[PDB]
Amino acid sequence: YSFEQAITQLFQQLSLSIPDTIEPVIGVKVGEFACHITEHPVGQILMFTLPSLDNNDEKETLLSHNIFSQDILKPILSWDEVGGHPVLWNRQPLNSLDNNSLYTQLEMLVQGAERLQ
Amino acid sequence: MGYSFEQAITQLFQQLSLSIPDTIEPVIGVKVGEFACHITEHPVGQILMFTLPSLDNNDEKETLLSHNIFSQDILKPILSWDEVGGHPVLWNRQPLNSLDNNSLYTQLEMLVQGAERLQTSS
Amino acid sequence: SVGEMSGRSVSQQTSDQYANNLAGRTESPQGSSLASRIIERLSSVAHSVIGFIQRMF
Repeated sequence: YSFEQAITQLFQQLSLSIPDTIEPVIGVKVGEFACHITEHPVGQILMFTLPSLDNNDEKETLLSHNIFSQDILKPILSWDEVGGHPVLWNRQPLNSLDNNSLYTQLEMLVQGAERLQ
Repeated sequence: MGYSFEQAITQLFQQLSLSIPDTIEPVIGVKVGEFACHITEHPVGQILMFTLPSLDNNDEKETLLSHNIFSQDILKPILSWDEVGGHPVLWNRQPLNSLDNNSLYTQLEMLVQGAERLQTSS
Repeated sequence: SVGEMSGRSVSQQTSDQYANNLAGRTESPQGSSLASRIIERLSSVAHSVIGFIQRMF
């Protein structure tokens, strides 16, 4: 899989019109979350979105979302200091993708975003 | 785990001048300086390493979460919290069939460097 | 030199009960939800996203 083939297959599974040109950074809207997919670093498919965090949540509660599990697609909660925004993301190797990998990754990312609400 | 984990640990121990145990347990403990680190295969096909870091109380949520932003290095450790045991947890992970520099040495070094950074109290 | 990394001496340590348990940590999966949602190909990009994007991309 190349980035272009992975994206094209994803869009087709999502019943989305295929872009005449597949840009290096793709944007998909699932419900209220605008997700972004890109290859960074080379050989890795990165997906991310800007969720809405809860004040009530303390550092411990926010950090609890980042504990590892058996699912490597579980998203990581982070913060973009420079832009002053929280960033939720997940990532997996392009060289081990199968037909359903990117769809699963996107699903896990959004489910992660929704939980934070 | 299995043979792949066994071989990876054996290679790592050779690069660290550590005697090779007669039995390689599923969760290997390696103390690097003042950091007790753990290495295991979890889930299958992935090498997971983790340690319990010392956090600075003067660091707020935004500051702590900032450490988790993605970068160009997939071995950059993630800072998290284990609610069940009540401990902060710093961890990194990589494919067992795709080991950086064909070894675990760099993953462990990146974990300890991540811990050293957190130990700092501005 | 030999037997060290990050200017620190290295040694093997028997893992304790807490480390062994945390190492096998699993989380029950969540049911599907992508198929039952309004999905659309982004027509535009937010402001805070462009900067972020062009900043690290």
